[PDB]
Amino acid sequence: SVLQVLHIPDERLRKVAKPVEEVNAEIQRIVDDMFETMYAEEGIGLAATQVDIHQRIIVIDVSENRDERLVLINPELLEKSGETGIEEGCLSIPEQRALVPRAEKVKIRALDRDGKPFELEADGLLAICIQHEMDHLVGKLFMDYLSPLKQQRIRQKVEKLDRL
Ligand SMILES: [Zn+2]
Repeated sequence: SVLQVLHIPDERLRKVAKPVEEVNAEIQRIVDDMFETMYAEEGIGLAATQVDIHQRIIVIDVSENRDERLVLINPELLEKSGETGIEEGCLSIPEQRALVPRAEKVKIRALDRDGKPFELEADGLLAICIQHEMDHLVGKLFMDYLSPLKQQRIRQKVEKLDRL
């Protein structure tokens, strides 16, 4: 069911997620509830923190359709390398796009929604995306890598839309 995605001025967005002790049916309900909200909100990746569930659960799908669903439960960063930047956005940060320093390649390990351990070697957009989401699980926002002046402007610009 489409859940409410928290927007910028919200401390809940700055909460560090607590691990999934056991991926059970309830967890799998969540995973699915997320993918719906991501598709509804028309996003490419979403972290549990943005919908208030404070656990290390991340859903992604960088494919054109709804084909390649990617589930990251308890992700662990194994490697990084290189640097790149995309003018990226966030569903919790309405309409504000910005370039941010990111790794070029990244190697992770996590559990799928079945609870099985897997390993990924994302590069390119998928890398940029996994990195962006994982930050969420530690309450870290992309706008955090900006100058205080820009954070102010962003935050400020976003608020007006929220009252509208
Ligand atoms: Zn985001």
